[PDB]
Amino acid sequence: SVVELGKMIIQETGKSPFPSYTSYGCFCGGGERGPPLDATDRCCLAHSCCYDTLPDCSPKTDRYKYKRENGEIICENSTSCKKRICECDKAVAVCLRKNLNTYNKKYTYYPNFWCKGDIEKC
Repeated sequence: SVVELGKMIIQETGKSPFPSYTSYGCFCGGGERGPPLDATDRCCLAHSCCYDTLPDCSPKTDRYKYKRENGEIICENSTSCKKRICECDKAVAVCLRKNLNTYNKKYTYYPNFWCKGDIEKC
């Protein structure tokens, strides 16, 4: 859920989802219209695409457990939805970290109605 996702994001990037990523570019916090503004925005695109393969779940409200062994995020659940959502969050947390050097503060609050390209799908 939002709790664990934020925990991962904070641990990987040093930034809090709000307000650093909740409205970033065209895809962070939600969005289907692109193109992505940069690598960070693409991480979010991938994250929503991930959540989209979880129709039987509630990604933002279903809690889950995870630990960190040898520095890596390890999703501890076997329970279907919990394990899947966790893998989706781990992926975005690490992606944002990998692309942290291009994070642009001018994109933090990018208007969503300024995103008028095609639907990226994934």
